[PDB]
Amino acid sequence: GCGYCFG
Amino acid sequence: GCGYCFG
Amino acid sequence: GCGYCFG
Amino acid sequence: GCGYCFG
Amino acid sequence: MTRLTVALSGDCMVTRGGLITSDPAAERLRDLLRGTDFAVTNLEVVPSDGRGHPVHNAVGGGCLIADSAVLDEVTAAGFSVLGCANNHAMDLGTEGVLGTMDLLRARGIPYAGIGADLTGARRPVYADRPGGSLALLSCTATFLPGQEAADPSPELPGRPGLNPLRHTATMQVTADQMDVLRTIDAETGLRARRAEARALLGVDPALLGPDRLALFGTRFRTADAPGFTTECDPRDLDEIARWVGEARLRADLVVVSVHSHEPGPTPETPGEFLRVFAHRMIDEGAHAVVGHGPHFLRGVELYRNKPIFYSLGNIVSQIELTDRVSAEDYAKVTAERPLTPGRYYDRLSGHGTRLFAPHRRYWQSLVPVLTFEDGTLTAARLHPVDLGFGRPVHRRGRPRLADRAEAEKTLTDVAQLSQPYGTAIEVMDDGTGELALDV
Amino acid sequence: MTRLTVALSGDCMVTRGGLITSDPAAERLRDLLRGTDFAVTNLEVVPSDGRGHPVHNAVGGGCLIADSAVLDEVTAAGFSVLGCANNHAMDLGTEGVLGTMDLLRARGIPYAGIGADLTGARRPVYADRPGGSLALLSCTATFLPGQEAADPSPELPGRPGLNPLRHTATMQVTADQMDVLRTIDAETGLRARRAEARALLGVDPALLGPDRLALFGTRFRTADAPGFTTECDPRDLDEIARWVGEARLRADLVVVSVHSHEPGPTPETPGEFLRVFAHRMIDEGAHAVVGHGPHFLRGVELYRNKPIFYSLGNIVSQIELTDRVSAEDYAKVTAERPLTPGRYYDRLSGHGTRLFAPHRRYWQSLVPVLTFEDGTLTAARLHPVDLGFGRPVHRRGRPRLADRAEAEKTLTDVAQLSQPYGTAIEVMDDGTGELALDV
Amino acid sequence: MTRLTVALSGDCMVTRGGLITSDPAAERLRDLLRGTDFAVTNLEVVPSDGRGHPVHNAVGGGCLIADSAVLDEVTAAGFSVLGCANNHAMDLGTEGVLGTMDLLRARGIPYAGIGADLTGARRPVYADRPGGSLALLSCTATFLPGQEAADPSPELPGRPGLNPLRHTATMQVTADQMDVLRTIDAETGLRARRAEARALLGVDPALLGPDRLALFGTRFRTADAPGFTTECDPRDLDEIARWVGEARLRADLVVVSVHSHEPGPTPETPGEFLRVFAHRMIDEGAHAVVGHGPHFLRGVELYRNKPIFYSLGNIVSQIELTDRVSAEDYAKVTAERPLTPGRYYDRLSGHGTRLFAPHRRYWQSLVPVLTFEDGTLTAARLHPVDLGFGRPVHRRGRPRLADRAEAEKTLTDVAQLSQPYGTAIEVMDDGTGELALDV
Ligand SMILES: [Ca+2]
Ligand SMILES: [Ca+2]
Ligand SMILES: [Ca+2]
Ligand SMILES: [Ca+2]
Repeated sequence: GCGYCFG
Repeated sequence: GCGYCFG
Repeated sequence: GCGYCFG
Repeated sequence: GCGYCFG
Repeated sequence: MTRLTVALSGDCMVTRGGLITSDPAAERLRDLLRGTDFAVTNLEVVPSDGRGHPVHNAVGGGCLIADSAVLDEVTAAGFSVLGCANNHAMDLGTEGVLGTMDLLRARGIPYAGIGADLTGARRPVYADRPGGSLALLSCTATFLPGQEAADPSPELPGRPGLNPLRHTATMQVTADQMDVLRTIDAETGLRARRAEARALLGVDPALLGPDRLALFGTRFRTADAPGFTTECDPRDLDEIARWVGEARLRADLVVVSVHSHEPGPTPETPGEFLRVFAHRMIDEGAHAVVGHGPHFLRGVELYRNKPIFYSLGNIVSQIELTDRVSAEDYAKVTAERPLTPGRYYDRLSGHGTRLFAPHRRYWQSLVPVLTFEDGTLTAARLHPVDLGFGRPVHRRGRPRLADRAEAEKTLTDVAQLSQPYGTAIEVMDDGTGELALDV
Repeated sequence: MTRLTVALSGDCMVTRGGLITSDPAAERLRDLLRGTDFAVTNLEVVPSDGRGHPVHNAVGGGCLIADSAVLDEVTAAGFSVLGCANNHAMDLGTEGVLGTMDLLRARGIPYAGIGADLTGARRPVYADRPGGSLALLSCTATFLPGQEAADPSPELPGRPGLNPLRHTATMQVTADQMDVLRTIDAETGLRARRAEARALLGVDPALLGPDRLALFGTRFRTADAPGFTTECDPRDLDEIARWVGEARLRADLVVVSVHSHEPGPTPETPGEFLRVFAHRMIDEGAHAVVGHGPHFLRGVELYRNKPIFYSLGNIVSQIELTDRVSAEDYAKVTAERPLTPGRYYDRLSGHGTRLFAPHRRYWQSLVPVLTFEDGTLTAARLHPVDLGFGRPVHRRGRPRLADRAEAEKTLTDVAQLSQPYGTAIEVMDDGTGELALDV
Repeated sequence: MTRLTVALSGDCMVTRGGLITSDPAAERLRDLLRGTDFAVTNLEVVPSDGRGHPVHNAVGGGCLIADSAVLDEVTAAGFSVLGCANNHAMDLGTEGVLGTMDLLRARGIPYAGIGADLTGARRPVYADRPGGSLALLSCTATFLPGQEAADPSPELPGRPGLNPLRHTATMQVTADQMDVLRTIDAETGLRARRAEARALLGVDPALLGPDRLALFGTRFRTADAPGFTTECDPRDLDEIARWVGEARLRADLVVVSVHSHEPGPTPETPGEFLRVFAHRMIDEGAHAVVGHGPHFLRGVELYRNKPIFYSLGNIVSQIELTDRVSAEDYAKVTAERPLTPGRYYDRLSGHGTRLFAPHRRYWQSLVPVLTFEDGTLTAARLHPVDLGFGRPVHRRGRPRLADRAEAEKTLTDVAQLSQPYGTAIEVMDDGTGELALDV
């Protein structure tokens, strides 16, 4: 769930 | 607290 | 119950 | 998450 | 298509075993209760395995606490849905009422009227059987302030307690009587002791208007003739009615059980607020209203073809047999030596010359058995119950179907108490009866 | 030599007692279930004594939580092996599913499809009886991502959850349609917002090839004609099949229960991935595949002389009678006052004008009773079940054997839904039927 | 009269001890932090003694779990108020976040952003010191759906979780682009698979209007030119702002800490919704907004004389040193033998050729030290922090005050990233700086 995110 | 209750 | 008390 | 679901 | 029977009863103040004796009239009462689809009673005792602490309930006549084994006496007798909101459910405090809920749930006993918060105490309980379902809601108009349950806030939990039906009393007084009350307030110095509250609140909390007055913790209103009125708390009335409309959607039958000691103009008449409450319950869709509290019978009313039993008295009455008397209860009896429980109750009643023992009205009961067909009342049988007036203290209070002669006397009593409501009764040869219905 | 009977059923969404009413047609359903060697159902509800926290399951239609006493309704009705993998087992989170396992094990109820880790959720459960043994495996293709159970690592424990059957959908689009999608990706600035992911990962995660595309969280593939395909997750398919081959060595009968809401080209057809899955299960040695999810019936297929029931609908449907509605569920209904559960469901369905109530397909069910002799299917009886379409909300959803006229209509429905698979049905005078077998 | 200093920092991803090395530049960072009245950081790791279960967080880069002893590293370094709302606080589920709250409260560490329910996660925490008080609110725009905390209902408890700042993205497309999307929807058969939802809901959930569209789980709107817009969830924005107005009444300083990975048109610009959010916070009375998430620095904005730090990057970065890797995390790396954690991170980054290691922007940080006098910002010092780019994996990620040459480069970066907002910086001889203020 992030669409267009690491750590 | 009963105003105007036993048991 | 206070008859005639804040905080 | 169901894409193209009740109960 | 759907045919259901409901047995109703009043206060179940059970403190001992052997609730149903070997008397055939007592065994036939159990057969009657166990033959119905639902059998409701008001659990007027704290069943306990030791959780909680006694509260000061002198107004209620002392603490009413019993071994949790009495719950097996209640169910084996035939009662299957318990109303728990009354002036004794909180006799062991919030921990006690949580202990009661634990005990009832572990025994699989449906109950209503108490909860871990206000919503849980207001909720109906749904008792499901093969033939259909009954919703029981249970509330009480008699309790110590603060014992009502509370709902949670964003920051604090709720408070375990009972489902309340609060009410206010207003004294109607003439204008000259009102002037004397204000004069007493000013001349005694009572008004001077509210000078601080005037500055903090901005106004006198005793001035509700020029013709309204709050003095001595009582409401006074100017009227052309002296009088006395009672009114339900609007929030309790709207909320209980709200839950009745909810229960009517989810059960075949909705029964509202209400505990109320409050007397009307006479001891046998219900408080006016109770009658408004009972009418509202049926207006909202309840099929019956069962009342209790006073320990004697009150009248029966048919309203929109549904019965209101303003008081079914006691179905079990073993107060004087309790083995758990608190220190504050003991202190109400002057004694030159430490007292055992039985001796304490003997001295409290003046060795039986006062309180409930001398009067026969406190030892007659009634078990209505109602028959509904698709929510329509088609029969309302009346079974007089004898609680053993005049028997030794260890025997009286256990219920049995009254014999013919005593049942007829009880049925006469119910008819007379119900006459102001236009209720009529048919009488069987055995002293049992039934309400005359319009259906 | 070995002769075993298995009753199958769909979603058991039980929230109230009295599951089997005094209706003779309902008592005969219990007699039917209790006369079989094994009776399987999909536990589509979280039985709870209070452990866990509600998850946001708006896609699933809200939380489905009930008093743990409903488990005694399930077993007393005759169900004896529970499938638990579905989109509601996790309605109270990981703590809730651990609470369910505790409740089922303490009542001695065999169950499959959930576990403290992924292996425990994938395992078959073995139900042993004097005549033989049945292995039940339970998986679900419908659930919120992350709800699948997880196996432990050398350093971290597993995660309690359900046995998953994941699947991917691919949109087939023409080359000119694909060009427009890439153009929209570039011209909206969507591609620019993946510039960081390009440097970190080394490539665009949206480029899976020049004729493949991942945009808007969806798979696109260039094709000569537009279309839509679904495919099982290869790891879930291989692993479930792996456990079926294991179960076939250790039980007389192996049944795979699969929850799947996903529709095919039409609402009544199963997803293509589900049909590939069901064929694989029988290829690996399963004796039956029982499906559920959509709340209506789907067709029946005979594959290598074993039955596939793509959907048996609901065997119990009491969603609207739940007394445990979460705050996020309440928020889906605009209200100028706090709502009780029943009023919430009335407003959610527009006072019964939408959702499942108006349509009769959601209130017909089917209980197949299969007879196996040494693993060979020798009979497949079909017992139509009526769930009370059009009855009041508190009555509908409880199962009974449909009367002749309604059973015939349901049997016609099953025959029509099964016709694309070449399934034929013999019909009895009472409206029950049985599959035509080649054996 | 009232003079308070606040140190701000970004992501504290600590997994090992010895956070402050014997390097004088690292000891001077601790001296700096311990010399302020309050020192805030974002706890970007689950401290654990073993409670909970790993969630599948592949999108977040894997699980981030560490020995609870790292909390003593955080406090001994000088951090004294923790923001906890981020995409990793829920890495051990609801039980994990309850375990974190237990660990923080037992160590006396003020924290915000997580709670046993939604209100508790939204609340500010009040840190009181002799010179005054600071209120910290903590929210995150990056998290897995369902991880947000939930408030209780009358019947069900809440759900432990994080304080959410949800947001929606809308794709602006031309009318001809919109027509192709609808055509793809119809021609692939995707629209046919919503036929069931049409009957149940009464309308197509994909039709939000004739110029609005919900397809592939994405919002599309017809516009004259293609574009991309983001907007805060109105309920989250109003509720967080509501709590800021509450905190402003009860503390000298109010700081809002917001986690946000979401990129704007370029990786270094914040999402437009984040800028609207930050402006609203100061409009409601916040004294500073500290952002983090992207692991690199973003610009600084002065709005109504209060600073917005859209991203302070990482203050501690020890992801690759974690000793607790979940089974689903291990599965992202193909291996012909079981992997140890360090080897897993080596293979995950391609032995250091991708992910964060090769790029210097991920290893520079900034610690602002703000001075307020009666709520007026009078100084905003900027202390560049070096995280050891190019050092061995076991050494990089620990913070120290950058030397002059590297501090000047970082200060140039901040100035350039802040230039679109009109922010100016004064530069000291040692490479530290401060914002140019209008006060
Ligand atoms: Ca005081
Ligand atoms: Ca009483
Ligand atoms: Ca389902
Ligand atoms: Ca993050």
